[PDB]
Amino acid sequence: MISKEYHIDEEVGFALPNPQENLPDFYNDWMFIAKHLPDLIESGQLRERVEKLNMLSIDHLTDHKSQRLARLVLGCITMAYVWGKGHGDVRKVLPRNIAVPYCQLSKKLELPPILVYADCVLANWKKKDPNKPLTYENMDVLFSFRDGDCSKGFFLVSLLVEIAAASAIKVIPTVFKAMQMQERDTLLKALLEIASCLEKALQVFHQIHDHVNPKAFFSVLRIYLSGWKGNPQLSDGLVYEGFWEDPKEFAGGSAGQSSVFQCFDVLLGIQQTAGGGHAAQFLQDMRRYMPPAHRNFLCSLESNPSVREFVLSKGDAGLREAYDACVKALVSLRSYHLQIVTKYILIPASQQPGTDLMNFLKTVRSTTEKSLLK
Ligand SMILES: O=C(Nc1ccc(F)cc1)C1(c2ccc(-c3nc4ccccc4[nH]3)cc2)COC1
Repeated sequence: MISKEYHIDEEVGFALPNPQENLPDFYNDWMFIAKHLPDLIESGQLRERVEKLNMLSIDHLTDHKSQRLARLVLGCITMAYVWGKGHGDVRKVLPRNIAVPYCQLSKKLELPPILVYADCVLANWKKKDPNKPLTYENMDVLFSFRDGDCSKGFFLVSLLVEIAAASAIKVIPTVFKAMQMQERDTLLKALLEIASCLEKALQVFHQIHDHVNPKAFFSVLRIYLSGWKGNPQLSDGLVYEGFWEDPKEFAGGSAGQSSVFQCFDVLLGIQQTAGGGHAAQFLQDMRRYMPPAHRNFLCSLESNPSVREFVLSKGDAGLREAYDACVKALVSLRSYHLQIVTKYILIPASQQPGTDLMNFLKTVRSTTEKSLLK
């Protein structure tokens, strides 16, 4: 079994298990804004409301789940504040009453002060009926940006794919134990189980089409997920008033921030972070946007011996076939992600009166393809 210091759940993997819905009474003003963002943004009172807030201390957020919920709340409020209605009217300064606690909370949890995958996917969910299981139909997001933004579809299908891949994560100890104990059959069985889980996760990914519209995603939700690293809209970055004097650059939300998105490439010796190129640079940089325990987990995978070298060293077709089943499943996940970017970003952008993500993902897939053994 995996160590508890890495904070990986048996059921939900890297996702935050049963995350908190309500902050303590001290932070009701935060929850008031975050709960009614679709109304407050559209009616144009979001920015005024945030500007009229008091600066609240973070010290009454005691346990982890409360601190994580606050990050989700504050993060969503920040993106709403920065982008507004999402028509290129941009706030270059985040006010100190929201900025100081958000940055202090961000420092405490070891994350950048900006909405990340961990917030808006891994912590942004609840069961409807606790007695019923984890499916889209028994689930809901805590927070959304606008009405008809498809944040439920986008975030929950991402979360279900995250949870699907969790079935493989618990096999990882078996993979490393088998190698040190030279248990070839156990290793073979283990790799096949990883491939089966990654095959299943692709099927779970298909739900994206059922619950997300292309035009809605591109025009509405994409803008709210955008950050301010290399963005012309905030050239110099955002100002966190009363915390840093100069503006600071931080990247927006990305599937690259998912620990699952990276960990299997690490496990299988696919050197995605090698090359010296933009893609490798990106994947490495996004480990800082993961929770500390998860970026430590990716580190300990890298520190363990190579599964690829072990398979190659044995002159074993079955082990190679099983290894390739995992590689093949990842290739299918990259290809499918590419189909999503085409449908949800490229085509809606052409209908406007994209590419860097395609090229990024094509490199990621190409590195995965070239790691096949047969
Ligand atoms: O962009 C996504 N989500 C997202 C992005 C930003 C954000 F702030 C919040 C959510 C989508 C997505 C893309 C790739 C994966 C994925 N999981 C993998 C596991 C293993 C290997 C390859 C994987 N790709 C999962 C979800 C959901 O529509 C595309």
